[PDB]
Amino acid sequence: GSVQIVYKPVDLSKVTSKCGSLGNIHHKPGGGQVEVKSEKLDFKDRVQSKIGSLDNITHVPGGGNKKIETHKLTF
Amino acid sequence: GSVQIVYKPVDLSKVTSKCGSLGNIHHKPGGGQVEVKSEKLDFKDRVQSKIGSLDNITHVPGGGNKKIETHKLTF
Amino acid sequence: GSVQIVYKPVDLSKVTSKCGSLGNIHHKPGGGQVEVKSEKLDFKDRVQSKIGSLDNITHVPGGGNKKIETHKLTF
Amino acid sequence: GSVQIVYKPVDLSKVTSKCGSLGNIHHKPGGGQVEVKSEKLDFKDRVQSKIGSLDNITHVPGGGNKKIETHKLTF
Amino acid sequence: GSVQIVYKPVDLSKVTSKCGSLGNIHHKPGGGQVEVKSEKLDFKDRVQSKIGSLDNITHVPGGGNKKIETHKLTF
Amino acid sequence: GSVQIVYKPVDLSKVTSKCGSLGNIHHKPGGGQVEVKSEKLDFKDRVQSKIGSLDNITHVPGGGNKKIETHKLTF
Amino acid sequence: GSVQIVYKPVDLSKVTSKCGSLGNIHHKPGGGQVEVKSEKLDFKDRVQSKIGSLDNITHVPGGGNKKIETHKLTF
Amino acid sequence: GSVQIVYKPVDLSKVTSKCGSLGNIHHKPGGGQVEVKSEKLDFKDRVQSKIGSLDNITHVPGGGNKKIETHKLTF
Amino acid sequence: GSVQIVYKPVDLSKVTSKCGSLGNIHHKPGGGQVEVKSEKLDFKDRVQSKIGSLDNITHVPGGGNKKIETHKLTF
Amino acid sequence: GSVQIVYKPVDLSKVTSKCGSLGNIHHKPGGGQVEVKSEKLDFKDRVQSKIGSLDNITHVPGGGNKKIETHKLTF
Amino acid sequence: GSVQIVYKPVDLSKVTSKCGSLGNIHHKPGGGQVEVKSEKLDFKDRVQSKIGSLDNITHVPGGGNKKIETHKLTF
Amino acid sequence: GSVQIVYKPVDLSKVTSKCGSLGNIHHKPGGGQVEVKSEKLDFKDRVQSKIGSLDNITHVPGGGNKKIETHKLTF
Repeated sequence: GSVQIVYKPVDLSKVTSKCGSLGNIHHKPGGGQVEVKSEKLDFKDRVQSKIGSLDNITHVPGGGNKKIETHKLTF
Repeated sequence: GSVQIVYKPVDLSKVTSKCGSLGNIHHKPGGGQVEVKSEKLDFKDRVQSKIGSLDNITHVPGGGNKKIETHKLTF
Repeated sequence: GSVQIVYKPVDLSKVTSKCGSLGNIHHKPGGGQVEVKSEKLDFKDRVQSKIGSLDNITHVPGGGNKKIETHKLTF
Repeated sequence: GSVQIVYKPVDLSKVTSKCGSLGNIHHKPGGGQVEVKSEKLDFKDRVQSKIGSLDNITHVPGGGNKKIETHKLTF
Repeated sequence: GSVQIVYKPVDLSKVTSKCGSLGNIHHKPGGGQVEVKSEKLDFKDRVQSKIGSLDNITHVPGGGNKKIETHKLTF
Repeated sequence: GSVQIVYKPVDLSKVTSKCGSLGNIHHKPGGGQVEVKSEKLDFKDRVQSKIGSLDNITHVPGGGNKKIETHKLTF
Repeated sequence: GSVQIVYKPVDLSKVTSKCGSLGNIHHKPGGGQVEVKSEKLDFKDRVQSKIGSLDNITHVPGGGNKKIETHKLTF
Repeated sequence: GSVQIVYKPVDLSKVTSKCGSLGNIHHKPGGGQVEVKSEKLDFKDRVQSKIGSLDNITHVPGGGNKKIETHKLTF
Repeated sequence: GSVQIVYKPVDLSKVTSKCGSLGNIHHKPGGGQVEVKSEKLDFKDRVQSKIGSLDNITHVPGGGNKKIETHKLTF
Repeated sequence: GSVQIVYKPVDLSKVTSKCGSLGNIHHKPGGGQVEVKSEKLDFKDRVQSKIGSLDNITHVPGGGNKKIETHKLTF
Repeated sequence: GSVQIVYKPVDLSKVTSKCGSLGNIHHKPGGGQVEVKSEKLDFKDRVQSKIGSLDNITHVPGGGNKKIETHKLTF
Repeated sequence: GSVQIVYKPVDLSKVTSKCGSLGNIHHKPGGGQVEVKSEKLDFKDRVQSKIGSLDNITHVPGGGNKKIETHKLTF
């Protein structure tokens, strides 16, 4: 008498992660038409101002891919 | 007498995550038509201001992919 | 006498996650037509102001994919 | 006697033209769920056919911008 | 006696043309789920066919911008 | 007696033309999930077929910008 | 007993095909009698015109002859 | 007993194909009598014109002859 | 007993193909009688023209003759 | 005193003669289809006969062109 | 005193004669299709016959061109 | 005193004659398709015949061109 065994599992799967700011930004202040223009700014004590500025702030403690796998046969 | 065994599970799945700011932004203040223009700013004491500014703030814990799998055969 | 066994489950599934801000933004204050214009800002004490301004705050815990699976045969 | 003349017409206009195909289309045939599917096509003699398709062709004669202007002063 | 003349017409205009294929199309045939799928095709004599397809062709005469201007002063 | 003349027409304009194929197409045939798939194509005599395809062709006469201008002063 | 067999089908045919442009055309513009003639032609901008012309273009994939024949005797 | 067989099918045929441009054209512009003649042509910008011309082009993807024949005797 | 077989199929046919441009054209522009003649032609910018011309081009993918024949005798 | 003479008559005429039988001849008796052919003719004594025959008889005196002309100047 | 003479008549005319039969002949009797052929003719005494024949008979005196001219100047 | 003479008549004319038979002949009797062939003719005493024959007979006196010209100047 006799025995015959074949053992061969297969993994062909695929996995993706994408994280953070993935978009697009278009910013354009003051693109007008004017004949005569005049601007006068006067700032004194502990003043703060932002005029036509852009701040992009991104951080990502996230995001890993992880796998644990175990195979065994005994006879 | 005889015995015959074949063991082969298969994984062909696919997995995706996308996280955070995924949109698109268009910003354009003050793009007019004017003959005569005048702007006068006078700021004195502990003043804060924003004029035409863009702030994008993004953060992302998590957003990962995790798999655990275990196989055995015994005879 | 004899025995004959075949063992092969299969996974062909797919999974998707999309999380956060997904829209599109269009913002455009002050794009008019005027002959004569004058603007006059006068701030003394502890003023906070925003004339036209855009900010996007996005944050996203979780949003991930998790799978656990186990197979055994005993004969 | 004396004379003083000042001559200054001004143009501050804007002009735009957009021509052709600008719209939005969504088309998605046959995207179902079924256990067993079979298809059996047999086309013999001078046959014309279309299955799940879209046609886009564009001609633009027109759509330009034109201006003519004249200025005269005689003393 | 005396005379003084000042002559200064001004142009501040802007002009734009966009012509042809600018829109949005989404097309996605056959994107289903099935266990068993079979297809037999048999095309014999003077056969023309389209399956799952999209056609894009563009011609643009015109779309241009043109300006003519004349200035005269005679004393 | 005396005369003084000042002559200074000014042009500050801007002009744009864009012509042809600029829009968005998304095309994706056959993107499904299946366990068993078979296809059997049998074509004979004067057969023309398109399966899953996309065609792109562009011709542009015109789209140009043209300006003519003349100035004359006579004393 | 006895048998005698004679087998002789006969074909004496003729077959003809003529395809495309076979007809008769007479064209003869401007063939007159005149004492004095003068012609002034002045074309500026994006003009198309025709005077006294003839167009001949021919496509023929078709028009062939085909025959299939089979003979069998079994004793 | 006895047998005699005679087997002699006969083909005496003829077959013809003629394809494309076979017809008759007569063309004769301008053929007059005149004492004084003058022609003045002034063509400036993006003009196309035809005067007294003839165009001849031919494509023939087929027009062929084909025959298939089979003979069998079995005793 | 006895048997006698005679086997002799015969082919005496004829086959012809002619493809392309075979017909008759007569062309004769301008063929008059005149005492005084003048022609003045003045062409500037991106102009195309034809005067009294003839164009001839031919392509032939088809037009062949094909025969297949088989004979079998078994005793 | 003085005398000034110029003498120049001009001939630009054209003349044509065409005379007789103006065609081309096509003749084809007996081109039929028949299974079995037999025809019976019995002529004894001084018979004359014509069957399917063509006689073309043409003759042309004259038909020519003649011109006679004379010039003189005397002083 | 003085005398000035110029003498120059001119002939630019043209003359044509065509007479008789100049055409083309096609003759083809008896080109039919027949299985079995026989014809029976019995002619005995001083018989004349024509069957399917072509006679073309042409003759042409004259048809020529003649010109006579004379010039003189006497002083 | 003085005299000035110039004497120069000019001939640029042209003359054509065509007379007789100049053509092309195609003759082809008896080119048929037949399985079995026979013809029976019995002619005895002073018989004449022609069957499918071609006779072409041409003769042409004249057809020529003649010119006579004479010039003189006397002083």
